[PDB]
Amino acid sequence: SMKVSRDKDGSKVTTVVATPGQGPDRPQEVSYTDTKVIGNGSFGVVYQAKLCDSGELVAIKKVLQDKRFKNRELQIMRKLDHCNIVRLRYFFYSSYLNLVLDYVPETVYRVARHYSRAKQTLPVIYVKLYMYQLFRSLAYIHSFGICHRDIKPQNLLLDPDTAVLKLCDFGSAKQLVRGEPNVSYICSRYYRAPELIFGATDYTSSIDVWSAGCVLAELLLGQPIFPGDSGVDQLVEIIKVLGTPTREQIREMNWTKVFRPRTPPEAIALCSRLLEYTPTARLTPLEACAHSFFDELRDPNVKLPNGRDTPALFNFTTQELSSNPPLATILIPPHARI
Repeated sequence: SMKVSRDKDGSKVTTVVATPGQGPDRPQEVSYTDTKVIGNGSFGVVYQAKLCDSGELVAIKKVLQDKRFKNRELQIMRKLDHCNIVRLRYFFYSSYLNLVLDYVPETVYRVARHYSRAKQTLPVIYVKLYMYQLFRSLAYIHSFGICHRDIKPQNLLLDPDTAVLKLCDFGSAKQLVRGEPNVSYICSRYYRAPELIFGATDYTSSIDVWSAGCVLAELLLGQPIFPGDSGVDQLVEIIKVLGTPTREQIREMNWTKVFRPRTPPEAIALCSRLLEYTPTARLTPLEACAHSFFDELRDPNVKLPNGRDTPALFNFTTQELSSNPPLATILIPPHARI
């Protein structure tokens, strides 16, 4: 269980025995301090803390664990190991369930909002950096047949200096199996795919791609691209830009004057190949990554305005490239093969 002592210069210490996020079940003594109720999601409470030894800042999502069954989020995160997904350091139980995750102060939402308020705009380099990493994180979890289902600016954590992004909050994630139906009320408003809006229950993990296209379009526009208090409204906006859907386009369900001027035409192109009525016509995460819009990232001389180097972007895995191995001829740039 957990033991809470107070030593080392007036400071409350919580000690508990938890289980490694990944790896073989081999319990350990984890001691943290400075626990502050930073977040209050819905399913439970989100705590922020400091590990006594490394001093690293972790996050603890305490949700009401039940014995009636396994915890899908825990299960899903228990099998994810990717440089673009929040890391599950440990997990343990309290009288209910606790998820000790990496802590990341900034989010795409907060950054995009900052610039949007200052009537300014984020340098495309970041747009490319962030979107790329998200597409990679999607190719990874998709490779396991897992759909996030709640891709939104707020679930995109990012380190301000390194510029590395990490997808978080898998509380809505589910492995999708053809044949099996799924609730169609799991996505965020401004990022729900038309199918979700049409109440389809046979949607594919490509709804994550639609959302991503929405994040991208939002980053370029300074505001959401398909807002609306209701579905009807949302569809209006979707139609205003994509055009009225054809009968086929619908069955499958269930630009140049949109973005500000002087805005790269590669970015506008990608958006269009991501936001398609036909779910099966949208690019796949790997195809999104190999889009020309991300060519700068492939350049060998590219760096952050910062002067620092870009985070790893080419250390792909067989797991990652499985959807289409041959895409590596574009994905992994020459200099990376030296």
